[PDB]
Amino acid sequence: KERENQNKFERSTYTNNQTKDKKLRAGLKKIDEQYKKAVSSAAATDYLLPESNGYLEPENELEKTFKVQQSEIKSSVDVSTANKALDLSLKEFGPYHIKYAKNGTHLLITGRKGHVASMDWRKGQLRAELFLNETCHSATYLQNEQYFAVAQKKYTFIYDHEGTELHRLKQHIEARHLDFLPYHYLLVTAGETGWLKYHDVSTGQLVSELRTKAGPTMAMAQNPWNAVMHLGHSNGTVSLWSPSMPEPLVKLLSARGPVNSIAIDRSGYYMATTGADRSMKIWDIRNFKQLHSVESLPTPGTNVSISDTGLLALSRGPHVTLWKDALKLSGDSKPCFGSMGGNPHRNTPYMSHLFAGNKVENLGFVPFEDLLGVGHQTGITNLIVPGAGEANYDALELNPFETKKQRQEQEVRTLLNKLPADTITLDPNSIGSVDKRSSTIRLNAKDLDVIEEALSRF
Amino acid sequence: IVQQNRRADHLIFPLNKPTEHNHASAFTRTQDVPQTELQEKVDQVLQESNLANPEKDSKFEELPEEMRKRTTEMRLMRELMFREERKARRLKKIKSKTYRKIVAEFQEEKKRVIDDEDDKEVDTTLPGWGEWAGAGSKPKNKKRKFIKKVKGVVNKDKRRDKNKNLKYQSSAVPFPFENREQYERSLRMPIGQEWTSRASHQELIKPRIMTKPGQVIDPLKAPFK
Amino acid sequence: PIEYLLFEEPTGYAVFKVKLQQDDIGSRLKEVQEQINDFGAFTKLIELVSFAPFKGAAEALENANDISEGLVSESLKAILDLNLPKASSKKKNITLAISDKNLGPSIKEEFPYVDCISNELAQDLIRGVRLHGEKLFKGLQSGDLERAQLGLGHAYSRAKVKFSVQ
Amino acid sequence: PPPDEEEQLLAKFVFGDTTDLQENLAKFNADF
Amino acid sequence: SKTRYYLEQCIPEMDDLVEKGLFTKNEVSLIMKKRTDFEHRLNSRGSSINDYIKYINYESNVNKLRAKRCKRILQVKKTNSLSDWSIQQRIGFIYQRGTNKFPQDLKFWAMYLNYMKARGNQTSYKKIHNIYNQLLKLHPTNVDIWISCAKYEYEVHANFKSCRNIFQNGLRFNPDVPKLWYEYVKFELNFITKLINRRKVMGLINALRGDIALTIFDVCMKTLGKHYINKHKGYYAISDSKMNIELNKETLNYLFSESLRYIKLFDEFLDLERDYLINHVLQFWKNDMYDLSLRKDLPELYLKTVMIDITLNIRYMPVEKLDIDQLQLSVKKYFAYISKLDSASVKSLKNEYRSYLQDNAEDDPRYKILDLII
RNA sequence: GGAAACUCAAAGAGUGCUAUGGUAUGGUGACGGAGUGCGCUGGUCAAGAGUGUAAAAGCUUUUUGAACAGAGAGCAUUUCCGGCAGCAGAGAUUUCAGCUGU
Repeated sequence: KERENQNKFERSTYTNNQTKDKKLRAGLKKIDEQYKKAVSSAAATDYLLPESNGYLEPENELEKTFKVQQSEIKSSVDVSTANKALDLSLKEFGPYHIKYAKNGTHLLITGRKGHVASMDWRKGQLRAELFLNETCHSATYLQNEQYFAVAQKKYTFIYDHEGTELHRLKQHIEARHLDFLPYHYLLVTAGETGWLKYHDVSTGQLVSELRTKAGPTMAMAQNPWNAVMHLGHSNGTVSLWSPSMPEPLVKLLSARGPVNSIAIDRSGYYMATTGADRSMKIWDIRNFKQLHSVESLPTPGTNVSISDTGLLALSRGPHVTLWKDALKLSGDSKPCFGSMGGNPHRNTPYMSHLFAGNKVENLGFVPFEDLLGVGHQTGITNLIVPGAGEANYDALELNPFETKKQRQEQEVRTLLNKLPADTITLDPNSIGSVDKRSSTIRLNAKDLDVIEEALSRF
Repeated sequence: IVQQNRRADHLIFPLNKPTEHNHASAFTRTQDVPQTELQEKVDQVLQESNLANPEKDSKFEELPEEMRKRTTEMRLMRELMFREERKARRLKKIKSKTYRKIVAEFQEEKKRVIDDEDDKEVDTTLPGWGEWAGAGSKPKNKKRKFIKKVKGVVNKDKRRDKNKNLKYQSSAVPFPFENREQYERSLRMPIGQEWTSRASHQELIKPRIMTKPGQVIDPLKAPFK
Repeated sequence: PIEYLLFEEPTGYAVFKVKLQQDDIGSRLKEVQEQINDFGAFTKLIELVSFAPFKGAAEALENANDISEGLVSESLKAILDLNLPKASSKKKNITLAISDKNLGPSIKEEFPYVDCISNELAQDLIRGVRLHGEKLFKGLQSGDLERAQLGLGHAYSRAKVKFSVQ
Repeated sequence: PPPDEEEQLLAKFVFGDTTDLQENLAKFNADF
Repeated sequence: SKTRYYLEQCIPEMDDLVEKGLFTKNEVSLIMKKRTDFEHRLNSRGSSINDYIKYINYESNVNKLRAKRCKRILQVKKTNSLSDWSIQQRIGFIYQRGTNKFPQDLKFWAMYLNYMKARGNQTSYKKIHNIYNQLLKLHPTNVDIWISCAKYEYEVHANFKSCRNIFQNGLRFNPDVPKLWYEYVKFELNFITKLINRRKVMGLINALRGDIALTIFDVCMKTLGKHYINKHKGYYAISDSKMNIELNKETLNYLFSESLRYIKLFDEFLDLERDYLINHVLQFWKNDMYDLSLRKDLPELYLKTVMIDITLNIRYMPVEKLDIDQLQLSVKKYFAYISKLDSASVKSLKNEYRSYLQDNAEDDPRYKILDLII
């Protein structure tokens, strides 16, 4: 009943800053008993969890972890993971924006010149290779490998599984950043115009057009927790947006200069933003505190990414550098680059790699595996990062081994339980409650000159 | 009994207990009259010479040096005694033994959102009424006359920074609760398959009234009212 | 309440135990009428508790004639006395579902604690177990049921017509 | 708390231990 | 899914089995992933009784490892907590699930019964009674289950009334195999032998006869004859009187061969009145069998029963005092047989001489016996 | 238009498979087993009562009692065991079965 890992499974509630009703008293007592039983029994599943997370540990004081080479990892790990660590050398079209499907089964690469390829990177099956000879910028899958949206010269296009064009969106005028919201079925679009557009993929209907009013959108990320969009502008300002409010939900002053990249944890708690002022900044999202401010990077961080197990992958051109346990509150988790004299209270890099020829275009962790796919000027490279993936997925949220029938039925079922775009709030648990107006107690309709003293009476 | 049926979490509507008859066993006779020719032959022989074993209970209900020396006749009587005889022998040994023993800039946006907050101190105090406004000729004091308070979204000393979907939230607190703390403590745990275990999911979704799908529900009967 | 079910068939006798009653009032409805076609829901109604197979085609023909003219044979007496609980004869008899309204009197003549039902509910329970057959029996019989049906039909017909091979 | 050989044998069965399997694959050296 | 239900039913015993400090978390995760494999193979499609059997073997192996680790770590032989019965209860439930799914392999049913009996004091004999009841319900015609049920409830519990009820119900169901008849006469002889030996023992320390076995012998002959004449000549009686008398002769041969086996394994019960209990089968075989076993064919069987009736007192050892008492009875038997028979006269004479010579200073009294039977 | 297939995908229809938790194992020493007591089932007999009648007989009875036959389908509680040896016994070196005390 005690369960040393309950507070992961606990659930916050409302507080005022007991009752005389017998029936209501016993009803609330049954509700508290059921909540305790449910938390305990849900937290006892960690026995049933099949796999264990990966790691790499130094076992010596001369053996630092950032100086461990990718060939040495590929020798030290098994043949299946060594074959997952792919490398495509696609030289002639531009730097390749990488994208993985939400289970790690499909890869979607876009060249800057025109070359968009959707493929099953772990078999050898490509299912779309289309050369759209205008400058493409980004792409994403929608709810499947079966549809993907590409952001072209101006218009965003939507292609089916084999690459036939389904849609040319006449809105979404100049996208540079696309991201799909999978529980809400919303393709979110931002770019050189100062506008943020939410487009419902299922109905086909443009849900929202929002003026950023801050020029072109330099970075864009999605909170996986509550589906609000963090856009980074040329002010050094991140703004958190929802498709209901025509104003940003929050505006944070992250950096000086512009904001080069944003990444959010999948728990929706931490956000790493890199500015062009050579400054990485780790942010608390829920309480909006600034946790860490790594200033004076040697060159501006062009990308950040956060794995499912909380690694932090920063990329500064040729270099990729990953820190472990950097998204924590304490000042001993501030990511350093060296430990001055061997200080154990300095978060040196967990591992680093140098793409010596080129400058990396973007970063993306492969979802349920221990790999980091970085797309760069001459194609794709996966890196075996051992701490970097949820070993125990849930197979009824999203399954890496899913079949054709399972894809069909899961598509219909998630389409059926698509969440409305109005339910996107800054916290997800605020659509069962009562208003923050409409008084917290329910109402019971019962509650619904001594002369002048004489001259008074006149 | 009406109160415990109102307070019971689950009513399984075969509630009057069905009179369970003795099960159709293969260790006995389900008619108690001889049903085959073999059975009537064996019983007429066995009633010529009965074997209810009261004689074979009294024969083996008879049997220090009885403990140490009699280690052969003890095993002989152990092999000899029948079912109820051995049950009575175990009870006799049990009763005998039991009778024997007992970041500087980050402050400008924070200051601007503090100013877009905090009770919104407007003043339209009186523009010109009564007191010869405009172009010199000052009035008297106490031009306090209108300091009304349009309520801000949160007061200044009740934030934590100091230290389309109002249809997805209910209008007031519903009936059986008295405050929204109680009501949201009801809503705080999801009963879904994805968020509970399988046993907890089943306990959370079984309904209160569980009837059988094709048999008559009789009125309640109590043990002598 | 339709508590037990007696299915006669050429390989032997089967006693099933009714788990869930089907609806009495909604017995003509579309979903109730096609739940006996779906096997995944019929197995929620019917469970096999006993199957006494015959000793051969001779006892098969004897029991086919006894079932045909509505009499309880000795193998019927054996399997019913093994399977049905010793209920009372004056208060809440055990309920057996048959398909033959003139075999019922022969069953109560032998077991007075058994009331027998063959109305439309017992009829479509019986035709559910006829429709599914070999799937309900879980693998416990020798001999394919249709092959025994061919043999028993030919034997019954030649007996009824007195077919002489001289 | 010492070890035991029967305990470690059926523990290698229960926990699914291929340690002796990889030891024999590394050891057998094609000696015939 | 129901594999999820069963797998999270497995968690309190390993809660307790980690708290009692014998297993660790990393090894109990290994036994849970093996048990996950097994539960998924059990309640998915395409299932097998070998999947059930391998799960039972794995659970017994982790039970034996748990007992070994308990004795080595805690130095007790049971922790008297949940984790010493939960795993045997799991094995019993895997058996119950398997016998509900595939109730057709008597190997698995008998493994269930063997494990449930060998569980010892912790099981209940009414729990064994329940699975005997449902197994005998599903297989009423398989006769070794009736023998095993009655053998468990007589040779372990000594419950004569219930054992008689089991044998009478089995003989109600299949009154056609002679094996159940022979085991019933064996049980009745064992019961009457234990009765008279407890009488002898109560005499030595301080009416009801084998006529039960003779009456079930009589109904054994009658119903086995009836079922053989109904089994052969199966569909109809379309057969002329040659084939009818051929059939009736063959059923007499069948039934009399079974009674020959009855006396052959009847002689070794020598603690009751074995002479009376064999002589009553002799007099039950001596009468007419409606197709002239004596006055026509089966004259070899008549000679066999005459030889049995002659040696029925001479069933003795080489100490031949009974022969010196009543060999004149055997001489009068040979004279009464050779007064009528033609070649059976010479056959019975040579056979009685060869039998007495094979069965029987000591050679000088045997020289008197050789001069007698010469 | 055509051809090929241990090619790759997108979908439709039908069929097969015990496809079986009407509220999930016999048991978190909070437990199990044994025994006792209560409870329950069936038939029989006796008594009561009604109804009927000249008397009856018969029939009815959610009325009680008796012995008998049982079911595994319920409920207690400190009656014992799931402690240790010595010893013989049981089955295939492991488990199983009772006496004298802790």
